[PDB]
Amino acid sequence: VEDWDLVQTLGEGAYGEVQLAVNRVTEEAVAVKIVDMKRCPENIKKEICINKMLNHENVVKFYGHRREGNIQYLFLEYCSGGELFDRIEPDIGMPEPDAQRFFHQLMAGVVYLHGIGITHRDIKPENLLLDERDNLKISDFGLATVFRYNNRERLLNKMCGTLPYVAPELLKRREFHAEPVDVWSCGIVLTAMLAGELPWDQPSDSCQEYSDWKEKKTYLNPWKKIDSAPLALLHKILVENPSARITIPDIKKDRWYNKPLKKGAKRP
Ligand SMILES: C[C@@H](O)CNc1ncnc2[nH]c(-c3ccccc3)c(-c3ccccc3)c12
Repeated sequence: VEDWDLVQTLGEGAYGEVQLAVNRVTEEAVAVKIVDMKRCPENIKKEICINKMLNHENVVKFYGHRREGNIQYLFLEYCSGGELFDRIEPDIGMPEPDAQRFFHQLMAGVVYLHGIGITHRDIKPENLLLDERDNLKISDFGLATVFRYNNRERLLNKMCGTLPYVAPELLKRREFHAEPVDVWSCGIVLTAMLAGELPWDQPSDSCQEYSDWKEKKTYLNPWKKIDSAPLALLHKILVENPSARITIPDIKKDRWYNKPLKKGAKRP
């Protein structure tokens, strides 16, 4: 019931590689993130320890781990749908109703995380996995960390993530709040789903495309493909000052967020 055959190598992280793992008698398929700590006892010890806390429907479940000398094995909910990256066609994005549905589920997980005091720190379509019913699942807590413990917030100073999805305060300020950095990356994800392209390489004044966004030139490419209603949400999310930036409770009160677009399940 636990003799796990490694059926087919499924993907490849920078740290190691994932394999599909189907059981003998039950056939319960799981994902097995495999990382050689030599090829450490801390960077992956924090990923497991955060994972042990996490239990949400929009967060890749963590089943267990095993030590195995040098290599560590992370046993995680299998998402047969793959990445949300592959449901975004270049230069178009995806149907607006699918975007809104994925965004509702992205906010649900991110709220949950922020409630248990942790921040993902690297939200992007590659780390957002769909299951078999296409439900979204926040993946990879390798860069995640505690920003709140015993009801006291601590600020972040470690710079990390992916440059196009990273918030501007991450580059300028010495220290910053965690939650608005996640909101920013979620707003970049919305842009990708609706436009099929990333707006810029990084939110730095040395980047022309970021300065054009700050000048409200929404006649240029990423933003011209979008639509007033969702674009107005992105206007409230992609605000340079993280204090002025919209918070998740207020994203839930947004017009487009609560605009009805998508039907129910076909014959279910
Ligand atoms: C840190 C982990 O959560 C990432 N791995 C997964 N974990 C749980 N479920 C997963 N499903 C996939 C997947 C990859 C490609 C096709 C279908 C599924 C994967 C997957 C996706 C991309 C690369 C490697 C594995 C996956």
